[PDB]
Amino acid sequence: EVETFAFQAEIAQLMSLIINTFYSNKEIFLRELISNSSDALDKIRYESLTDPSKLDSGKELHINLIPNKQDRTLTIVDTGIGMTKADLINNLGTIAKSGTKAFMEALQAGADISMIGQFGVGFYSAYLVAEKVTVITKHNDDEQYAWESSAGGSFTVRTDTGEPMGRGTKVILHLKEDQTEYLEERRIKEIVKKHSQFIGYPITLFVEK
Ligand SMILES: CCCN(C)S(=O)(=O)c1cc(-c2n[nH]c(=O)n2-c2ccccc2F)c(O)cc1O
Repeated sequence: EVETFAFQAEIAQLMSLIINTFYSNKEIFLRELISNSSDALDKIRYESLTDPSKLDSGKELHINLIPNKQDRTLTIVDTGIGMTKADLINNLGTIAKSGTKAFMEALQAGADISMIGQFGVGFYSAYLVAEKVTVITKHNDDEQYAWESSAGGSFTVRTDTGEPMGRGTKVILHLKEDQTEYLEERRIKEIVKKHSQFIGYPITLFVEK
């Protein structure tokens, strides 16, 4: 069963700003999502130092980048801590409130959209390139869930029926028709090169056959 929720007013406002502002430096989305994946990997690695059984769901700690030209999707997979149902519906939105409000105030004061990460709301930059975002996630303490939004003020959460992922998060970006450059190997490599040194986990780019 699928449940539909409204985004918090400030998040809905930020999403409409990101979608409707003319902004050509769209490549920032990839650095933001990789940074988030790295933070989720730090979380599970840290927890595993006091409880090694936290890695029973998978010991490999990495990030995979999977472009798919046929489906027009860019998938970012990590084996981080994952997210609970409470994270998806409430708690991430609550933690984001101050940063979202502060980021929109900064933008009105002439700040650049590339500053989004400095406000802890980097995820929403995915809407610069994606018409729809699907997030499949699995936390040790909960079931596997699918979160999805095409913006427009709402998102859905459902228990995922698909392939079990063990632990971690898969972000599926359904790219806008004019944003297919982010499916090119050379383009992905170029973007990641301005970021991989700060990432303490292997980033593997899957080459299409
Ligand atoms: C509903 C959208 C969720 N995203 C796709 S996300 O927030 O960008 C994002 C989240 C995680 C994630 N898993 N576990 C966890 O704690 N995090 C996390 C990391 C950083 C900040 C807040 C967070 F919860 C991830 O592994 C990759 C992501 O792209």
